[PDB]
Amino acid sequence: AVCVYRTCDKDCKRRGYRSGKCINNACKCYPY
Repeated sequence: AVCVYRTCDKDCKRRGYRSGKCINNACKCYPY
């Protein structure tokens, strides 16, 4: 499988963070 922006974004959003981004094969979260 590969890094899913929508899955990582939704998860991150519901993980107590503002949103997440997948770049360079690495999904970095972003809190409020």
